[PDB]
Amino acid sequence: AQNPNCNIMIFHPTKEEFNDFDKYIAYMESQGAHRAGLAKIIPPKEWKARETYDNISEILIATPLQQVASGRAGVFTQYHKKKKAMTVGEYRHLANSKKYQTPPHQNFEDLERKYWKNRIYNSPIYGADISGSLFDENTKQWNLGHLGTIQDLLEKECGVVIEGVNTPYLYFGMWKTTFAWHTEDMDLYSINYLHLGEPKTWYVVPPEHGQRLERLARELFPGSSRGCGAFLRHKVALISPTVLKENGIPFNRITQEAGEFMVTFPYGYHAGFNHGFNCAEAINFATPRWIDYGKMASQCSCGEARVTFSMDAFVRILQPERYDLWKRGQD
Ligand SMILES: O=C(O)CNC(=O)C(=O)O
Ligand code: NI
Ligand SMILES: [Zn+2]
Repeated sequence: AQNPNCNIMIFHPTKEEFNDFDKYIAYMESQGAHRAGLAKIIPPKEWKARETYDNISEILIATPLQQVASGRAGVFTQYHKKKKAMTVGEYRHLANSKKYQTPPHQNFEDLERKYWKNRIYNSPIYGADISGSLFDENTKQWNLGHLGTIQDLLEKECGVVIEGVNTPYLYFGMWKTTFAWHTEDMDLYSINYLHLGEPKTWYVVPPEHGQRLERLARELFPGSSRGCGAFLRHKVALISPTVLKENGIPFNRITQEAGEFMVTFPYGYHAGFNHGFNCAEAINFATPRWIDYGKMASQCSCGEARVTFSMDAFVRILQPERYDLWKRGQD
């Protein structure tokens, strides 16, 4: 078996290899990449997402989110407080202000130490889940707005025709902005391109060990666990690498820099944080190997994990026994 220790693999496709997206995902998996839950893909030197980012300040962040933490430094939840709308230009200025800017630091490791020591004492503001794309329409390779759709994948694999669309989302981050431990909706893949700015550090649990993380989460957030059997779908819980190590949870970490793609694989739990002002684009996607994961994905029915209407068809077709209960949670 390839990659038995479930290490995060890094790929350097040639421009020829970068033509066929599906084929390269399958190639990465043939090398065991999926066992980590996360892979990095560095595009060939000839590739670019767009000409410049010189004209993006007028994008609107309609609902910036202030991420307010509760708990202890290594075990906390965060809730999102809605703030007034601001442009990306205004957001960038805010990110770079004395209140929110990245502190002096020696290297990525020093900054990581500072993040886990001090995150809970600040409330950074995130621009998340903004529908849109920053890929040039003429970018033909790994353009996250031009991928084959999950609906078409399901149709190709299972013969079912369903409603729904899936399009990319933009994320504007600043120092300490945080993404909580989660897998994707329906345990889909995700792909994330860091367009511009400071890095993003990722933590990931191998899919074959995801239930170990779930069991620890239930112990660490006991009230949340009683409220919902799948409460990590609420995307509010953080657990530090120190606490993961203390509890023997297998995981890996890696830092993504501007110009790099990350792919998360079905049922690969991940979390992380931004180093400073940046902009990422991400979208969910599927492959034939995903279908089994979609069938088995655990659902939140408590009402906290409201999702896109695109997910209705996924649950309806792949999980008909769970559909009624889940739909009650969505309404
Ligand atoms: O970048 C972020 O804030 C969160 N991204 C993801 O969880 C992802 O790409 O799957
Ligand atoms: Ni994700
Ligand atoms: Zn729930």
